[PDB]
Amino acid sequence: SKLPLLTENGGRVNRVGFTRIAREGSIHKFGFFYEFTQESIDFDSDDGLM
Amino acid sequence: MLNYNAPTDGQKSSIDGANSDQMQTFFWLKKAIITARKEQYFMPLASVTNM
Repeated sequence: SKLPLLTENGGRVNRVGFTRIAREGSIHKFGFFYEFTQESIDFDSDDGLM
Repeated sequence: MLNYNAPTDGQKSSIDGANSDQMQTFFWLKKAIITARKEQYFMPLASVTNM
């Protein structure tokens, strides 16, 4: 039913069009930390704890 | 915070869990304290006779 047929005369028939799409993405931030003291290092029985 | 606390007297360190504890808690000189002999006075007086 929807084939693009022509006739011998021609004319302004069978016009078409186009389209485009866009995509996106984003970034985020993370982090964490820890704490200690000097006596925790100096008096601990295991060196190389850090 | 990670604290040493006092492993002796029953307050475990923060790093140690329920199963663990500190291994070294004191330092040992390894040089003992000794007492010398008592001096003798009557002994040098004597002379010896063989038998």
